[PDB]
Amino acid sequence: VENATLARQALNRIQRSNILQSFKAKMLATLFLLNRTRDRDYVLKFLTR
Amino acid sequence: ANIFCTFDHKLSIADVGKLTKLVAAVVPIPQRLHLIKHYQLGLHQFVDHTRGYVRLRGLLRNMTLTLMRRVEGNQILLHVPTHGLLYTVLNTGPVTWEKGDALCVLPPLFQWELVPWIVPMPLALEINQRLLIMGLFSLDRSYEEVKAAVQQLQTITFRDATFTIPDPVIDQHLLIDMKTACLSMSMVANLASELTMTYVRKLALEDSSMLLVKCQELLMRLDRERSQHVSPDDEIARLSALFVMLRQLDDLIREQVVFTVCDVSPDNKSATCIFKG
Amino acid sequence: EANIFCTFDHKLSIADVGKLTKLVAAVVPIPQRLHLIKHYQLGLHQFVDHTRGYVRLRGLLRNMTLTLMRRVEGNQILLHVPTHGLLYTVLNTGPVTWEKGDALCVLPPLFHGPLARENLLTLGQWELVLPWIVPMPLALEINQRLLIMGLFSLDRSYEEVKAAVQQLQTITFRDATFTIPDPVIDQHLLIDMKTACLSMSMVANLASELTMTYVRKLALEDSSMLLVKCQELLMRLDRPQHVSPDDEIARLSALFVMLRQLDDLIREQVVFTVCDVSPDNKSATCIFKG
Amino acid sequence: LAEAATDSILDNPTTYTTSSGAKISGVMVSTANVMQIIMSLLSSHITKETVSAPATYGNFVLSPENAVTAISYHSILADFNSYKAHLTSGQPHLPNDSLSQAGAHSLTPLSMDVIRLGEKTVIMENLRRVYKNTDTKDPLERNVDLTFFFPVGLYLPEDRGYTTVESKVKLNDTVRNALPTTAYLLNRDRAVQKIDFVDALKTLCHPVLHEPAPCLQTFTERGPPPMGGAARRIPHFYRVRREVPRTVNEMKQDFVVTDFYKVGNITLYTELHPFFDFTHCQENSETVALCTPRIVIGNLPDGLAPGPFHELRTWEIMEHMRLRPPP
Amino acid sequence: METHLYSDLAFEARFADDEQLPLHLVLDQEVLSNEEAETLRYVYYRNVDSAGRSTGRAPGGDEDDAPASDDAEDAVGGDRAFDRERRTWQRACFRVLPRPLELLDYLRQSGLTVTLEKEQRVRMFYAVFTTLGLRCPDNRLSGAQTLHLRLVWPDGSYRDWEFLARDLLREEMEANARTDEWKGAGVSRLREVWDVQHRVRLRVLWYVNSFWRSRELSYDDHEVELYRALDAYRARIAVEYVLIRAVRDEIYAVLRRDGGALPQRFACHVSRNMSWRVVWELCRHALALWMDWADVRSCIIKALTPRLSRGAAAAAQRARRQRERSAPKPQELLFGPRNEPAEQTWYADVVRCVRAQVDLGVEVRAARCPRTGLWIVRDRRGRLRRWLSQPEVCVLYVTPDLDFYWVLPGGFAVSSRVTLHGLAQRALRDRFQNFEAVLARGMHVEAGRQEPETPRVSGRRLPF
Amino acid sequence: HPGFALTAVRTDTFEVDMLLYSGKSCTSVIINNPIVTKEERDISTTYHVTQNINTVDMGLGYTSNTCVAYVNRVRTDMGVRVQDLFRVFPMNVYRHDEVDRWIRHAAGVERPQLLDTETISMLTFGSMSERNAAATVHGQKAACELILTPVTMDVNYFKIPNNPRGRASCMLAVDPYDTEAATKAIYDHREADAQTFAATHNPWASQAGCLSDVLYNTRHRERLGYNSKFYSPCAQYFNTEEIIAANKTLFKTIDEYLLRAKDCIRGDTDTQYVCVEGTEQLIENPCRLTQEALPILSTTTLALMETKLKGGAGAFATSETHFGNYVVGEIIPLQQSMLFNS
Amino acid sequence: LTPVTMDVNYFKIPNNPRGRASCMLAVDPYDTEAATKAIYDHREADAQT
Amino acid sequence: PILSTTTLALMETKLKGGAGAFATSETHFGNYVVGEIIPLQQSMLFNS
Amino acid sequence: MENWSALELLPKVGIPTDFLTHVKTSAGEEMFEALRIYYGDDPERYNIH
Amino acid sequence: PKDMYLTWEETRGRLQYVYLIIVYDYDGPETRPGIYVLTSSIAHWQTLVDVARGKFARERCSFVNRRITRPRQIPLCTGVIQKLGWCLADDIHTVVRLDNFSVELGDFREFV
Repeated sequence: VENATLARQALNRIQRSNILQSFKAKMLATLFLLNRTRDRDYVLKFLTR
Repeated sequence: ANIFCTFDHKLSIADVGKLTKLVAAVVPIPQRLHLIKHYQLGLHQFVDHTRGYVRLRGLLRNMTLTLMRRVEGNQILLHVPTHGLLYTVLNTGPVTWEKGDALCVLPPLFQWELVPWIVPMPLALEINQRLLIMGLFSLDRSYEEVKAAVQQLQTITFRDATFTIPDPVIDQHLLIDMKTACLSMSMVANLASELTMTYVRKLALEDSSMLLVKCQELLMRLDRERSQHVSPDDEIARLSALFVMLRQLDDLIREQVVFTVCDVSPDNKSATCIFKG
Repeated sequence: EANIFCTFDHKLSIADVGKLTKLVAAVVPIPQRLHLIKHYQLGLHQFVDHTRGYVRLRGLLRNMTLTLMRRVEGNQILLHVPTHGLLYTVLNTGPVTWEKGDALCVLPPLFHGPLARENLLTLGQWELVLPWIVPMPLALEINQRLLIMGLFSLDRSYEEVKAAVQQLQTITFRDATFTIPDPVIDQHLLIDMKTACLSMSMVANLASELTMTYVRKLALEDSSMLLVKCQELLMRLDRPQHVSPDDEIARLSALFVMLRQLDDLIREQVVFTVCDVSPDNKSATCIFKG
Repeated sequence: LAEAATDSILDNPTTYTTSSGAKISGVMVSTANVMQIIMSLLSSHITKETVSAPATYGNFVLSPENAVTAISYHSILADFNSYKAHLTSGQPHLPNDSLSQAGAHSLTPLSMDVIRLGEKTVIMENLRRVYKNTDTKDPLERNVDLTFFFPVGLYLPEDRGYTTVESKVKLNDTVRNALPTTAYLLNRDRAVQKIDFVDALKTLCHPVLHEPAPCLQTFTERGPPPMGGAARRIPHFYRVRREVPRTVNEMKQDFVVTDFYKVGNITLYTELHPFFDFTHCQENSETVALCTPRIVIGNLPDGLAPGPFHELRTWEIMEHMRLRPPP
Repeated sequence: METHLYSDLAFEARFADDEQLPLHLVLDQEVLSNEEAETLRYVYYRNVDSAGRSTGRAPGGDEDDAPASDDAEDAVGGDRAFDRERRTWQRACFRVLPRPLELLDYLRQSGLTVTLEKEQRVRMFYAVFTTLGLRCPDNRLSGAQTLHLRLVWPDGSYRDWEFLARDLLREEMEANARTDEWKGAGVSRLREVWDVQHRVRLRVLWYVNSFWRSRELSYDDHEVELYRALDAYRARIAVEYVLIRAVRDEIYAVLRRDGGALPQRFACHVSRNMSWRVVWELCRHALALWMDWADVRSCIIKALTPRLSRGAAAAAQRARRQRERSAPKPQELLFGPRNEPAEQTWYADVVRCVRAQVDLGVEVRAARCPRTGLWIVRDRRGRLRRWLSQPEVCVLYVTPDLDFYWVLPGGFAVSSRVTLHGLAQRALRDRFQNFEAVLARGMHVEAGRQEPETPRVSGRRLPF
Repeated sequence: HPGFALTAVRTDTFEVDMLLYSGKSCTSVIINNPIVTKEERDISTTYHVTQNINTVDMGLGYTSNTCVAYVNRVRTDMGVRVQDLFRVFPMNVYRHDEVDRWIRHAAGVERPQLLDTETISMLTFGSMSERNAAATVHGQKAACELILTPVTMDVNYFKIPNNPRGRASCMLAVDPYDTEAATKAIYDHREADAQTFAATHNPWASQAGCLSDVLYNTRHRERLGYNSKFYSPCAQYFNTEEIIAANKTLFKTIDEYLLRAKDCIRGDTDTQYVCVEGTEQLIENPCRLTQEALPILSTTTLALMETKLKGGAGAFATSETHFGNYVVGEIIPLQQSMLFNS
Repeated sequence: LTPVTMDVNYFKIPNNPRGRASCMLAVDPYDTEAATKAIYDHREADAQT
Repeated sequence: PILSTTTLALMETKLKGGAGAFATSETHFGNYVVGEIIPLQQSMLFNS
Repeated sequence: MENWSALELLPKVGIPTDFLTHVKTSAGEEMFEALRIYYGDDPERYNIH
Repeated sequence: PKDMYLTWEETRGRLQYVYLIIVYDYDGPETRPGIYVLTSSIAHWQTLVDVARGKFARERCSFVNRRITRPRQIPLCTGVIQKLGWCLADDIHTVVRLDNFSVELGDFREFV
């Protein structure tokens, strides 16, 4: 949802490289959420995300 | 487009029945004009004693071609074909067509009349060059083996085609346009044969490839199996005369593809074809 | 597809769009058949270069596709690329005389002689120079004279070629006069000279022993004006044994394919055939593509 | 940002009015991802108030004499009737233009959120709902490139050398760690990559890097601003008591490494390529551009490669062959 | 390979009129530089007999005697002799391979079959291929025949290499589809040969399948024919140096004619308290040093080179006809068209006695300055070169005509002429006649326009 | 280490989300009823409906303004993959064939390719000779370079934003509509300089006739043979004549910046190609207005890189230097908290 | 593995323990020859680092 | 990657650090500490 | 190229102009398209033809 | 098929025309036919023929060598080109077959 790459599209290699960069960054950063961050603002931003 | 031709004369009903039998054939036209008389119709405005064949083939290039659509009792609907869409023609030529034949248009050789042959391209090409070499032989016909070559040169072999092409020379006299055509061929041959020896030197002072080497080898084979400091204006006259008498041979060296044919009616009296012209 | 659009960089005043509506059914060469082009790739000024060659212009003009001009709307001009065999109207600008039933092709603009230089669409650093639409006899004459003037100018000092060029560069057709500005020796010109030499020598090999001596036999028999005119240069150059007619047929077939390959070096493809002409000769209808 | 934009021209006091007459001063648009930052960051300046927007388009009709002068002189003068009346009447100031008397007399409320920035009231507007499930990308996702640049393999001087980081790092005293030849960078993810000289080989051995022909061609356009008798004629050279003028390459060596780039230098206009020695010389009593190559790297000038730099280079070479303790 | 075989068959074609036998040659970096080889336009070569005249001109005598006539209107003999000298040379075939190579390796990469007596590893920096046809008048051949080479770059420059045919056919005659048999037979030997001056050597090839091998010519080298062929080559070289002799005796004549009080013809500030006995002594010491360093590349030879051109003689007649006319009449100036020598290109010999470095060819644009301005000598860039201030120089100036100035420092000059009447005419042309441009690839058809870039068949790019 | 020290340049295209603000009735829009044209096919009938918009500006000056607000990703790899010089000049081979083959084997390029002639380079807009890579996990890439002298004083030339030529060639600095003055400012050397008070800083990169001015300027590239399709980062700095053509009054160079100086790169290929009349995406290039570049975090040794990574926020802005080792820190922290906030 | 491998940048970040990329998602879809060229052939460099 | 040192001193330093000391990566001469890319030894265990 | 007489002689409409910068500075830096700056009083706006 | 395919172009242009070419190699004593499908951006036939002459010189010298070595035998042709139509840059899919190929069957234009 960060970049509009919906189900009717083709993919250049640069697009897939950006998709993989976001995959690795968000599987690393927000894997275990509630065991790390106990502040209500970030959890609210995550839930509306 | 649409072409209307009429008749100021009077038309018999038997001739009406004769005319509607020519329902879809080709008629040449000197200018694409919407109304036209029937004295411009067909080839009867160009027949004489002296023109013969090369004038007719050179004249049918700059004329346009139509197809008859329908026949009324006093005006004939002539429909000019367009490129791409397919049409229906009738075989008025003695040749019978097959599928895939590229069709060519040719004047027929063998107080007003309507007369053109629609021959496929290879037969048209071979009778063109046959009439050409039969005009090349036409000055020395007193001998017998060249007369046997002429008699072999008359008849062509094709599927249901035993044709007797007429003699181009008549009363030991060739017609003047065939005379200019064969003269143009003889002079382009001679001018080539003596100017390539000078110009292969006058060109190979630049970057020379091996094609120039094999060219000069072929020329020395020619010059030894047969047998330079020229004035500029005579050289210019040589080259320009070469190219301008070459220029009046474009009608004979090419073949204007006119029709590409499709599936054929039985008895080969009509055929569906595309007008590629 | 066919309708392509060309936008502009400068603004449009009333006189410029008026000159554009003066160019309805004109003809402009476009490269690559792009769906949207700028006005810098429009026309011919992106490729024009004086003292670069007329032959390279005559080459690369023929490779760009052609279109017509209609339906100006403001900050865009519509170009409709023509299709094969369809009837379009063409407005010429090159002042050559047109007649009906005549074929047309495209040459780069040789300057007319007064150097009129009519850009006919004014900007700062770019002009819309138009391709000439020239009938096939004049254009074939231009091609043949360019090839001859290219062939004679090899291994020649400046004086004799200058004396032959100042006559040879001029040409008339229905009361007109033209010159050729940039006739230089080019690589495409030299490779066409190479092709002409190879093909014409191959004609020289493929002549029979009777078609080389036919003209001597006519000079023996008759004496006509063109006979004497051919025989004069021919003498400045200077019973049949076996007649197997199929070998003469094959020799003439080889000579026919060689004369087609020789004739193709000056004769282009016909790209427009007229149907009717207006007597003021400013527009005519044509049935072909671009 | 809001107080830097000037106000408009068309006086339109009625349209886009909120309740209680608080007029709308502007409009802010962006993507939804910035609005989710701003509206969550600014929770004390956001209300869901309704504004009385116009309901219909501003239908503007053409006068007939406008059409007559349009056909005749290719131009339109808008509201020709008021111009014609106020010109011959005498007053030179019109009530309104042609566009303020069009686009009114229709009011319909709609609930779009506003913001308040010091008497200025700006309509905030996310534009996601026009572009979701749509093939075209947003124009508001503008692409911007930046040009980064960095040096590799440099040489800081030794007479001004120092360490501002002593407690943090400590390197072993090998020569390979006291003279730079590599450079480490950052990727998209925080991973330390490495550039060195070996990876630049798709550039460093091209023939255009060693071809000075356009260099010489543009240098000459600027222009200037018998061994047999020699062994006996060596003292014949010194009978004449004249001095020889100092050549240009020798004049490149009396400059220190820190002022060779200054404007006080003269011979910088002959320093054009690291692989050659472009110079002016005398031939047929005419200054000619003598394009000569350097063969070894020792021919580089002092200000461009000092002596101690070559000492450190040969120290690295002695390190590379395992000879850093010399015999 | 590309030109050797073709010109071999071409000399077989043209052998009947002029019996020219081919000499298949290759050159190297000793002949010319790489830059000179990349832009070599075309090659000229000349057959000249043992008597030493030509192969183009008349057999007995010519209209090229009557030594010089010292004129301006004809100024050699007119342009008929220029047409003759154009008809002497021939334009032989030509091909450049600008890439380093080994020759026997390259003929192995082609279809040619190489076998020498012993393997000679030849390795040069590029290759240029050239064939020459020396013309045997009868079937027999004279050993003291000599050749000429001319290498033409598109600027108009030329280099002349000359050598006898004796060294070309020394060892060879003592030991002694067609394109498919020519590769199969191939070469027999490779031989290097210097010129007559030993300044450049070059290699020749020898094919066994050439038509030279079946002609059966006869070869003789008589010593009195070698004695006269060097004498004809003596006068060919001497045309440059005895002209320098003709300048020096002119100075000694006019100085004895004047008496030692020579005037000033050049603008220089002077100083009276400076001694002049030191200046006169440096005139004599430096004047001989100019003769010690005389060369063909000099100012007085460059003064003649525009005069031996095509359109030089008629334009020189047009110069005096414009001068030698009446003053414009009062009826002329009101209704006639507008009627047209600002600065001239002079060439200069700069000698310097302090360092014995003498500069031979110098472009000088000089003009009359105002307020009784004698003469002032600027450069091409208005530099006002200022060598003639210094005490260390002496300078000689020549005009595009045969007018001549020997200038002392301080701008004091000796005004005299150039006498060439002792020089004959046919050796005056063939050394340095200005040859005309012949059209080639990339040349404009009309005489002179904005010329495009050079062809430059080089090795830095691909051929394409 | 050889006897010089190259600096690199690169362009990194970013995806930003720019917020836009405008005053009330800053522009009047004029529209009309839709117009229908009928195009015909065999079975379908494509109707082209057209509605025309005239957008008349209202205010005096810039009534509307924007700011680059929120980045979310980068597109290039931000890497060190050097520019393939053996495809931007596919004609230049070495003179000896065998040392050329040895160089091709020592490098990565395999064979020299023949350049296209004029007609085919007209009818095909570019070359795209480089082959797209198989696995692209990081994005596209570009890295050109300038050969510099190893005594380039980095302390005032590399820690601050600067022009990589050596001479500050920003065109606003000169008087507008002056041709001799800008050429004196960016080519000559008998005068001082802007932004540094020495004559030059890279004498193999400033004046005409360096390797830079024959290596990246499009005029001398056009005199030789080059590939017009490949994008270079140096083309905005070394195309001198475009910058001399850009010398105007500053409102006009603002209009030239935001309208005509918008560079474009194709984004669907693995390398950085120049578009063919780019109407898909126009990449806003702000560095062309200033003629400088930004310093990026480069570290000589891994230990100083590790002590840069170990610290907290604000550590990348500092610039520590060891004896011969040195850390140049970035002027704006877009490596500290760009990927942190993603 | 080898005891000389690049410790400073291959082991501290998340990497594939084999050594090449093998992500199968920067490689083109349904292209097996490009897949084995990107995963095995050492004439083609690693896309990850 | 998971936190593995090679000597015991470098382990004892990261058991005396303040906060996020596992997430660093510091190296001695031949001994080294591979870092920790996700705080698994201060999230699961600290919540206990 | 522009009719500057008709700008003077026609009945204008009144607005409060609020330039961002000074108006002569925007004129001398040619922000606008067409300019007719002069000084004093000009009788050019009178010769109606 | 991939073996009959060739070009001298990096195959990225929009209007990629196709041109069926056939050669007649006489390097062996018998006729050796080499059939090739040739795509190209360049559409005009004459300059394409100049390109084919610049690319296929071995067949030209083999043809004239067959002419000078066997004067009794007549040479048939040297090379024949016939257009078939055009495609796009994206219409290729590596056996490389074309998805949308508008056919334009013209005529056998020969060359020597």
